Amino acid sequence: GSMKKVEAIIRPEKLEIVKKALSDAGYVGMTVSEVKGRGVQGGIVERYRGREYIVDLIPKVKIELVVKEEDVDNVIDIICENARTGNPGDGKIFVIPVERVVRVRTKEEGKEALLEH
Amino acid sequence: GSMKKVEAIIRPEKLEIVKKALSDAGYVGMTVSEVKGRGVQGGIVERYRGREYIVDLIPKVKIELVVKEEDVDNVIDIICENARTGNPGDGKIFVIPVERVVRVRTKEEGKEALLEH
Amino acid sequence: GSMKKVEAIIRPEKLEIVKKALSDAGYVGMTVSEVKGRGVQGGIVERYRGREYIVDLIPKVKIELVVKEEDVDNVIDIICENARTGNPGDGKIFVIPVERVVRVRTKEEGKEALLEH
Ligand SMILES: Nc1ncnc2c1ncn2[C@@H]1O[C@H](COP(=O)(O)OP(=O)(O)OP(=O)(O)O)[C@@H](O)[C@H]1O
Ligand SMILES: Nc1ncnc2c1ncn2[C@@H]1O[C@H](COP(=O)(O)OP(=O)(O)OP(=O)(O)O)[C@@H](O)[C@H]1O
Ligand SMILES: Nc1ncnc2c1ncn2[C@@H]1O[C@H](COP(=O)(O)OP(=O)(O)OP(=O)(O)O)[C@@H](O)[C@H]1O
Ligand SMILES: [Cl-]
Ligand SMILES: [Cl-]
Ligand SMILES: [Cl-]
Ligand SMILES: [Cl-]
Ligand SMILES: [Mg+2]
Ligand SMILES: [Mg+2]
Ligand SMILES: [Mg+2]
Repeated sequence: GSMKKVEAIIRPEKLEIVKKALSDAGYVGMTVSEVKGRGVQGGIVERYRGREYIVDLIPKVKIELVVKEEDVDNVIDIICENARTGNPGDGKIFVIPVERVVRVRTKEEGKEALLEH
Repeated sequence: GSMKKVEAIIRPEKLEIVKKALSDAGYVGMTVSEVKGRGVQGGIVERYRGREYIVDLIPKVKIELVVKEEDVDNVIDIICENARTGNPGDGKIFVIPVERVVRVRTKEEGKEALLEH
Repeated sequence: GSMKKVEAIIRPEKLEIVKKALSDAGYVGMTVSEVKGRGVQGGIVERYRGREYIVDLIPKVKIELVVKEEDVDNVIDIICENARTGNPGDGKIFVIPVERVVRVRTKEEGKEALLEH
């Protein structure tokens, strides 16, 4: 059993609901960073606070959740269901392998470093 | 696949040139974060906005681009050519495996999640 | 052999002592970011500046160091020794594979891109 990092870039105003939904499902641990970004070119022009970010990078938030591999699909599904709005700019999710996890306080590793105690 | 995350740490004043050159080559999707860092020991001491940084962490920008593996060399070439100044502190690039990519709005995955409209 | 990213999330007040202990041991290259986070549910409720945090995320610092795989254990040891306090919230470390490293100034790839010249 391996571990994975789910790295989701989502709208800043979706952070609270996504983190509630993840938490309600038992995926509590997460790290969040303020970022700016753009997605693919073309199609409907992205709007943020009232029509149009044609050239500049748009505020987003990055959520990183390290989970057991078997939980990745669950986590992605919860993020997409709760983050989406139907407009361009809703977000993108990347899954990255994590070879080791260590809890700083105790030097526990692996599965136990991810478990409620 | 496969997909890769190109994570480049560059000078803050090189964001605009690098973003434009990447865009002009088709690499539009990107996530940008403000960071501070140090590189290897040695090199002329870095100044930044008038202040010398003999020991302290220096402002940088992190750019993250998830791309098809076959595009990584092109992305690297573009970043190096446009980010460089010839002085120590120009940056460093890390290539990290990505096992899955999902577009939030549509649940599209893989190559389709990187494709332009 | 291979290269790894050590991604450590620690308390903001521990940045100074942890970075100095790393650089004293030769692990000078690092990228630092401001983040917020939470760990696992249960047990003692995390406190920060005089209040409990449960729904709300707590300020942390992320330190990213790309090192040789054979340096990871020592890096993790230094971080844990210096970052720990024994209270909930001390931190978590993730080890992520890095397939390629490139120095922007020179285009050097691999082992040399982590070394003083
Ligand atoms: N290939 C990528 N690499 C890195 N970050 C990306 C990439 N694609 C998107 N992002 C990040 O995700 C954010 C949201 O992207 P966005 O929702 O516009 O994706 P999209 O692929 O254009 O899909 P949509 O058509 O739904 O907009 C961007 O602002 C950026 O921060
Ligand atoms: N091994 C590393 N791990 C994490 N981040 C690093 C590492 N090396 C460099 N960085 C980041 O890249 C930034 C730029 O590094 P820098 O350009 O000084 O690299 P260098 O290896 O010292 O090459 P140069 O000789 O051109 O200075 C740093 O300030 C830091 O943010
Ligand atoms: N599974 C995870 N995924 C992503 N980030 C995490 C995860 N768990 C913890 N973090 C990050 O590490 C920080 C510190 O977590 P914390 O020290 O509370 O871990 P813990 O597992 O609850 O251990 P402790 O019992 O020692 O508190 C969090 O605020 C968050 O930034
Ligand atoms: Cl000291
Ligand atoms: Cl290890
Ligand atoms: Cl990563
Ligand atoms: Cl280095
Ligand atoms: Mg888009
Ligand atoms: Mg340097
Ligand atoms: Mg905790």
